[PDB]
Amino acid sequence: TMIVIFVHGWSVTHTNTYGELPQWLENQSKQGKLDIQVGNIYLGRYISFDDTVTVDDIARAFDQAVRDEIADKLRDGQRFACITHSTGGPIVRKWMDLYFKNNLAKCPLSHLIMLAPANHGSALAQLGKSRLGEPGKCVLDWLELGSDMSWQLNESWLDYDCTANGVYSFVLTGQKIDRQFYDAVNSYTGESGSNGVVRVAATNMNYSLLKLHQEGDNGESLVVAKMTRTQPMAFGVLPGLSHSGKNIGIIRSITMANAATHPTAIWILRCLQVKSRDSYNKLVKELDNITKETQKNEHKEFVKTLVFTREYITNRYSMIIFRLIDDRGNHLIDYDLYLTAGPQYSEQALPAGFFVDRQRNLNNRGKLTYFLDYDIMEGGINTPKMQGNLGFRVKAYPESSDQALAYYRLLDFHSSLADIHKILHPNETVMVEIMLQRRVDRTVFRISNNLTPAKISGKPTGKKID
Amino acid sequence: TMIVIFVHGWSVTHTNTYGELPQWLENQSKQGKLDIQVGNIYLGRYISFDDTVTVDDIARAFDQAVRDEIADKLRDGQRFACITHSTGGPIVRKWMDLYFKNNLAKCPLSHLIMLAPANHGSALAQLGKSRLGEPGKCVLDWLELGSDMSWQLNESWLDYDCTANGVYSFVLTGQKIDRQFYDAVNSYTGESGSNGVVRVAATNMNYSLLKLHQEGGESLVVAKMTRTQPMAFGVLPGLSHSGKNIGIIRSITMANAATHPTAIWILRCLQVKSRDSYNKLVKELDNITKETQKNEHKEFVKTLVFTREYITNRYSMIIFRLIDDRGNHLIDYDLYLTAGPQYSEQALPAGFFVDRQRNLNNRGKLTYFLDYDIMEGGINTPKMQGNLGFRVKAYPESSDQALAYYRLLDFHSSLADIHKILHPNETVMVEIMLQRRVDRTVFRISNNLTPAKISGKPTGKKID
Amino acid sequence: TMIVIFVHGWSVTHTNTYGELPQWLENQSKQGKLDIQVGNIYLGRYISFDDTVTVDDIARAFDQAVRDEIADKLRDGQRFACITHSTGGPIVRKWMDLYFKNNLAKCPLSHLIMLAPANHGSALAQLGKSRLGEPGKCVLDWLELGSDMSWQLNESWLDYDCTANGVYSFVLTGQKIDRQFYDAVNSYTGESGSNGVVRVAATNMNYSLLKLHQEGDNGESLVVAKMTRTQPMAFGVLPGLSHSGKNIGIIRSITMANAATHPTAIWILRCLQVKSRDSYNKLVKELDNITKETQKNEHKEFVKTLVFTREYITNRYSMIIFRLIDDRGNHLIDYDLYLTAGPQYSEQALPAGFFVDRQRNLNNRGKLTYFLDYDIMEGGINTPKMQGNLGFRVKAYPESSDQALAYYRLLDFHSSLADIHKILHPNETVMVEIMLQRRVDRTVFRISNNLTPAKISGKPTGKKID
Amino acid sequence: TMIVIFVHGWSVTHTNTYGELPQWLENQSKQGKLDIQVGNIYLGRYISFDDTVTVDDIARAFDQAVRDEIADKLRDGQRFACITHSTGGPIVRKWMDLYFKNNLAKCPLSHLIMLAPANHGSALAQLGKSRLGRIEPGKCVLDWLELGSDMSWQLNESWLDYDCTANGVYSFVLTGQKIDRQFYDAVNSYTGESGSNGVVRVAATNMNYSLLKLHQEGESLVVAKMTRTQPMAFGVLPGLSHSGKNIGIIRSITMANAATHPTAIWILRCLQVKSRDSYNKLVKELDNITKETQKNEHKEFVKTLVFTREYITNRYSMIIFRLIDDRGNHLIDYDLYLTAGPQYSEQALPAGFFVDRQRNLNNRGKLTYFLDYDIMEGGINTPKMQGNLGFRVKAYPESSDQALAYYRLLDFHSSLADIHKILHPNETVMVEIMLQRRVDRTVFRISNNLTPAKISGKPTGKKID
Ligand SMILES: NC(=S)c1ccc[n+]([C@@H]2O[C@H](COP(=O)([O-])OP(=O)(O)OC[C@H]3O[C@@H](n4cnc5c(N)ncnc54)[C@H](O)[C@@H]3O)[C@@H](O)[C@H]2O)c1
Ligand SMILES: NC(=S)c1ccc[n+]([C@@H]2O[C@H](COP(=O)([O-])OP(=O)(O)OC[C@H]3O[C@@H](n4cnc5c(N)ncnc54)[C@H](O)[C@@H]3O)[C@@H](O)[C@H]2O)c1
Ligand SMILES: NC(=S)c1ccc[n+]([C@@H]2O[C@H](COP(=O)([O-])OP(=O)(O)OC[C@H]3O[C@@H](n4cnc5c(N)ncnc54)[C@H](O)[C@@H]3O)[C@@H](O)[C@H]2O)c1
Ligand SMILES: NC(=S)c1ccc[n+]([C@@H]2O[C@H](COP(=O)([O-])OP(=O)(O)OC[C@H]3O[C@@H](n4cnc5c(N)ncnc54)[C@H](O)[C@@H]3O)[C@@H](O)[C@H]2O)c1
Repeated sequence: TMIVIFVHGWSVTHTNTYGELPQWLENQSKQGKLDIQVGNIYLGRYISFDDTVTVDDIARAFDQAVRDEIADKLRDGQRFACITHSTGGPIVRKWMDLYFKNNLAKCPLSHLIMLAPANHGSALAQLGKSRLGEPGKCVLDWLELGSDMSWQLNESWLDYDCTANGVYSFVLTGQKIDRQFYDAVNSYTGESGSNGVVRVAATNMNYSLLKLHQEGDNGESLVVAKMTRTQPMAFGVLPGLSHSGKNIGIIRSITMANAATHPTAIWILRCLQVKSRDSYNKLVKELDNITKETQKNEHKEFVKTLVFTREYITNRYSMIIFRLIDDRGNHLIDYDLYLTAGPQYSEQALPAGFFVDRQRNLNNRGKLTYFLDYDIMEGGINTPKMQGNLGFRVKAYPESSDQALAYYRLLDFHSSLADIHKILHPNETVMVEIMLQRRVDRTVFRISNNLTPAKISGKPTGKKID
Repeated sequence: TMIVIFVHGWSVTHTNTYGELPQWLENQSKQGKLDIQVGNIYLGRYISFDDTVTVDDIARAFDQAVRDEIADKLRDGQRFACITHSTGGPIVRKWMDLYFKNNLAKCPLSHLIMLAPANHGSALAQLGKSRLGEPGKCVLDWLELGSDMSWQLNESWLDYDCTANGVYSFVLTGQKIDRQFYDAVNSYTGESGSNGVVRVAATNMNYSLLKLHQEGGESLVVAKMTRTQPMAFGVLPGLSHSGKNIGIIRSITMANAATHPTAIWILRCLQVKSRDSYNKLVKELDNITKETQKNEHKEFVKTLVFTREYITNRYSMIIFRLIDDRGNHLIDYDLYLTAGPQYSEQALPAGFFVDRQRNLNNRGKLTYFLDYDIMEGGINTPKMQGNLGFRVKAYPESSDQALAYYRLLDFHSSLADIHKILHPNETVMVEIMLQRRVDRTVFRISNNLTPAKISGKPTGKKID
Repeated sequence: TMIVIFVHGWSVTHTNTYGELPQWLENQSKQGKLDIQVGNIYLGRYISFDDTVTVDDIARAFDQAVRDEIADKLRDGQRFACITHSTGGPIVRKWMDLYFKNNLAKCPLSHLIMLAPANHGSALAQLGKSRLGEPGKCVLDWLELGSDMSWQLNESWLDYDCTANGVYSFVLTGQKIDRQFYDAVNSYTGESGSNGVVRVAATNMNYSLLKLHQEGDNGESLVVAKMTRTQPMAFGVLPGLSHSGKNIGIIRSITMANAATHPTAIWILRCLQVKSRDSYNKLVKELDNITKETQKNEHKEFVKTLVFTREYITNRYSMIIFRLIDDRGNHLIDYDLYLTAGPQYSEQALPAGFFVDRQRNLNNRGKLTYFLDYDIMEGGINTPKMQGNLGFRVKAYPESSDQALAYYRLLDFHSSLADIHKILHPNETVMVEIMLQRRVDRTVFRISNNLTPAKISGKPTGKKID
Repeated sequence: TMIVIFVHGWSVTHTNTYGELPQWLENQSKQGKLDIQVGNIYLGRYISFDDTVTVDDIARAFDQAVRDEIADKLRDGQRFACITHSTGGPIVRKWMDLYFKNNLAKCPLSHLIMLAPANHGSALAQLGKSRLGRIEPGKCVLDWLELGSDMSWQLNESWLDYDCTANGVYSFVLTGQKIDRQFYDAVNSYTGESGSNGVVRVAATNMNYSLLKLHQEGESLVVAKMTRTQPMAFGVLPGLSHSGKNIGIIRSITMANAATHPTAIWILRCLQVKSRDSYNKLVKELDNITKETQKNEHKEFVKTLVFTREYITNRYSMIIFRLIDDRGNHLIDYDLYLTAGPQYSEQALPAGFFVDRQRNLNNRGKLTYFLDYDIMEGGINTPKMQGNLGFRVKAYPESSDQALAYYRLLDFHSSLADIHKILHPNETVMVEIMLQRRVDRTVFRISNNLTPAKISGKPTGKKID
């Protein structure tokens, strides 16, 4: 039999954040659609408004909360399904990483259903505690785009295979703005490609990590590339749902009256009924078809008022998180990073409208997140004259011996959107780690058996050390 | 045969920084006291005035400078002695660590003679580029007391056995201030227990790392102390860091070298060829240290206007590193020394303190500089019972304050027995790991499906 | 007779910055078009790349340079015209302020011809020294949008009447981007409404200062408004001209061969020929006609390449510099500032596309600069449904007694874009000083003749002090 | 008739901070010692633990508090005496400055009795909010109390022009210099600083101070101008710390001990002052008590079961330096030297002259030195040292070759042997040094050679006017 545990998001102070979905699941079980005994549905509550509490702290506390309440039930063979919202996803994923990484088959969790999870962060976190209010400062450090902590967790997750270990994981999210909750001085709260809080691409656990490492001898720079990708995970963009709120909040808006027709309740029930690789994979495809339908139907939105009418265009988007490092363990903080396109990989040739947002992490200036319009990029680049080309160029500083005796050579990376080995996918994040060679001029240290003392020159030799 | 390589200190722009010692060593070899062929004495020069250059960079560049110039001689069997001054010591130790840590026996270096090395940092580094000029910011990051980089290098060196691998390493330093070069606005330039730039205790490669890990509703402490292998250590008389007057290497001339302590003892160090020869020199230099520090204990300087008395005892340096068991460096804490039968923070001997500095890049790094002779004399008395200890209060300190918090740590020790943590002329590294306590309220689950406000009230019980 | 002194801009290291215009003016005098003796055209050179040198320093040093070189000529009755570029404008205006503020009739300057002057700052200055390279840090503090120093100078200049004192002042600028010099990672270098460095609106010496002062006891918050405007100054937006460069730089591109047909050279000669109020006002109107013609003709720009075609739309823009203070001498650093529109003055009703940029000064967080599309604002607000309404709402924090015992009441200002008393004009900056009342609850200090000692409560009374 | 208003210090949360002194005064009045009607003794309470509230806010609120409670009594001729503790002194002085500066005769206050007031700041304020509550306080008040604060400078510069006595306002400062050694914070040694009561330095309580202006002209020359406050009664009472029921200057007063308590005794005297002649006699009496107290407390021996401590307390001076130039800048990059001896060397100060230095965190041109006056005087006023004492200021950049805008060194030569000295035991001296900002002529040149050329930054060696 199944236990269900609800886990909420950040800045929550009341378990009504779960709407009435717990009570509904209870009733569905009584109707034979789920095998949940009365008393096996649990509401989680964790503290998100304490500046001292870290995500590590919360994930450790969940392990304790589980043992304190259902240790007997787990010993008797029961496994639980977690239904998470917002930060709840990352926290449960961290708990899995802390206690079961190399051993998912013994994890007492059977289903992970993440609702609008901030798996690759929220652009709002950087706005900080004062403006955002409420949220705890340490959890905002995790949620900040480009966070070193989310990078570490998500790099660890590249190696996971939940499905093969009998753990069925799902991401469901929406991309509707509840336009009554638009903060006019913080336009992230209405950002296209988001639900007001998390970007669709930042919810998706289908992502890649691309490592580009600079090589070279005496002469010119070369680039070795390696891409690794997470295992497939169910991913669905459901229609008409925002992050929060009783109107169209992805979970907040569920009631006993509307649940039967509520996309979230409908698909959560399906997810929980998965018991096999075959059933999982059918739901993967079903949710992908729903995604395609949702995003076509919501592409254009017309909002009518007594005074004005607005048109809103919602395409599909990609998020790049760049990590700039060198081969001596430094994060690079002084650099220019270019996208390039066209037959000559020009920084001036990107399709007009490619850009939505950029943000640089406040704790690590080597972490830079770009948010791009995938459909505008693909349409403009995959033409005869543009040849499908897409690339990066990174210029780190100092750039030559004449400026400093330690310096970096420019890196160029040439790719394509015209084949299946591409680095951008709609509704996905890609993590890009660029490692430059730290070049040190031989003048940094010379020895000479001329014993006549002399002034020490800083003039470069023009030849780097090994 | 022997090759010699000179390696200078920070902010140097001219190889006259070496005085005339290279030419003197060349003459000593012709007289038969050394086996150095003409042309096998090398002057090292590196860039310490470039803000982009790191100690990692310089040590890597040393490897290339060596290969570029004497690769042939090293294949032909020759090994080299490095004579370093100031940061040159750490730099050569970093090179050894990058290229030979697990294989010192293959290291082409046979002798490491460090003159006034900033092995555990310089208090002046924090004063920073502008005030100190000139020096390069990244090297100052390394030299800053409590630096994460020097800690990492010196923690690595706990495992070295240079002598066992045929590498004979020596530290020589002085503790005389050149009083013509006192910066009245920056009194570190005349600090007792230093030569104006480096503290005697900060040069010594004889040091311990003491780990104190909190365990446990009752707080306990597990202590573990590890110590470097013995290295030759000599405090030479009448020598300051730099300058032609009494600079430890700068003042050496062809005329005075035969009477100059640095030249005399460097020649002895170079002649060491065996464990037995090495150990003889360890003892001799220790005797010279004891003699120097007694003779220089009281210094009288009289001018036409006034007469100053300067007292110089012997000193100990503590570098504290405060962390927790979840990978955090701790930044909000109070650290107490304690003494007396009750381990009171109010009972330290009067005059025990010289200095404290907190690292600007890592606030979990705190360096105390103490007068060992005042401490020992006040603590090892009948009424004080020899007690010395630490108390650390990290914040937040309780559930009601925050749902993640720390319990006080108390460590109780003694200066009365051989297992003591403080030694004269030594730095001690103290890593204290507290347990991060998280109250169970941080996460609860309930099968009461009736929604309700979430309370932050502590349970008073911590999670595993 | 006339002396001419050229004065360059920031980051300049070579007097070829002036093009060949000095040599050309020399020949126009020899042909009887100007009254400039041989040897009475001077090239100014000042140091813009020293981090210790201030705008105050440079204006003081200009005075010394003039006395060192032409004191005798000035004693004999000669006066000089300054032709300035970029920062040179602000610098000569500071010199006028330091030495002749209350006394412009004694000023030895007869004409001030400012070419693309950064009179209200440059958005690029905040990007700082490293990224911009070169430029001196203290001059960048002046040029920064919202700078306290430029505010002080320009508030002083509200009281000037150059024309009445026989000083003929002119601003000429362009709004063409030299698209060869677009920095892809810093899009200010191609900002619509700018020449790549200075926004048209930031060059204009026709501007207003609007003071909004909050009044009211307990009960109702009310606002007293006072607007002051500079005297009219000649202002022209010339066609086809960018900030810099030999291609189309407003002064750099002038050669002996093209000068006769070069807009800058042609209109400089007209300005130098002004000798009276009547000729000045004639030129004011002629240049306004040129501005209207330029901005219609350049409204749409099509750039064709072998690979793609770009369309660029340039309207007319307004810049607002907000200064937030209170009645006790504090700059406010914690506030939300809203534009409002529609019949209900809603922050949600602004015309779509109204916004170009916002910047907050790094030295004074009470200084906030918005850059707006005037033509989109006007077209959307001046409709039957929108009634012409435009307003401000300022929410400063803390906002109530319950949050802090010293707090601020919200301020609302209601205006119109349909009257001649409007606060926005195309191609103009408006300075908006908002002064809020600092409310202090009576609990901050009480006295009682009950001598029984008791704990001190911080509970607000709900009544403020006088 | 007299009204008495009690005003407390910072971080206070309970009106027992006043000890039993208000009740004792009431009892004293019921016996004829004072003419205070029953009901005319008021306890003041203000908020010091709110980060948004400033000293300006508190002084404004004091005015409202007074009008709200005793407006009728003041309209009918009554005037009040303020008995203040710690920050209460500066607060009441700010209220006087806001509402009565050039009109003290109309001020309803008749007596200002300041107990251990932080008139020139507290060294502890820089330690900030988190650290101080562990030894709570509102950040904006700490900005006022910080040594070298721009706000205290402004109030105390304004007070140079006051003459309370001439306007019928009788002002007094009483303080102590005893450490309550049970409340020593081992990691923050300011809490036991010699020359202080654990919170405020005696020299920082004193309203007898000077402002010395040194303006550079020009070789460099220096014009000096010293202005001094009017005499104010100043007494250092024996055996009294800042706070605590043990020996706290006001906290330790009880009905039982008040008759023998130095604070109650001398407060009563101060309140009874009704004339210039009575005031001046009290000034001299209090100065005698100061000399006695500081002689009797010069040496303190503290004995325990484990050890014995000797503590030496001399008399101290505090210098607050303010470095500016003639163009409105505060200087942030400089070296400041004291100098002594026949050649005004920075190496010739008497050994032990120094206690403390602190630089303001909001204005790096504000530097506070705390010096041992008795050590300074004894070492400088000798035949070989000639009584010399001076300042040298080296601001940066210091030459054309370093920067085209730069400063020339300033040297000021003075003496501790004459009556016009700048240092006084138990006093603060504010020193404003204004340097000439020198700008090399290369910063702007004009030339009628129309051949374009590179712009040289080489300095000319001649400055602009
Ligand atoms: N603020 C939102 S929702 C937003 C939207 C899109 C991109 N970004 C990026 O996210 C990062 C941080 O955004 P940001 O801090 O808003 O940056 P931004 O550069 O827009 O603003 C800088 C500062 O000015 C403040 N400010 C701006 N406008 C107002 C206003 N009307 N009233 C009051 N204060 C104002 C703002 O709160 C912040 O402290 C930057 O990289 C932005 O480019 C932010
Ligand atoms: N400066 C030296 S040599 C010194 C000596 C002993 C201990 N320490 C410790 O080292 C750390 C840094 O020293 P610090 O920055 O000098 O600290 P300190 O607190 O003494 O000085 C604070 C600031 O004021 C400046 N300042 C102080 N006196 C003067 C003066 N006479 N002229 C100009 N500026 C002045 C000083 O340069 C610094 O920027 C602190 O932890 C000190 O306690 C420093
Ligand atoms: N930078 C230009 S030209 C620009 C354009 C429009 C508005 N603004 C506003 O001006 C202010 C300062 O702009 P900003 O500092 O660029 O803020 P922004 O929020 O765009 O960038 C934050 C930081 O990220 C850095 N960064 C962003 N993208 C890249 C990249 N591709 N390569 C390297 N570093 C990158 C950038 O240099 C800065 O240090 C903010 O208020 C912006 O919203 C700037
Ligand atoms: N702290 C006191 S009471 C004190 C005494 C005399 C002079 N001063 C001057 O006042 C200014 C500020 O003093 P400061 O912040 O103490 O400067 P200091 O330079 O002594 O300390 C630097 C930093 O290290 C911290 N620190 C030092 N010792 C310990 C310890 N045992 N446990 C935990 N943390 C420690 C201290 O809190 C501070 O954040 C400086 O100019 C000092 O020289 C302070």
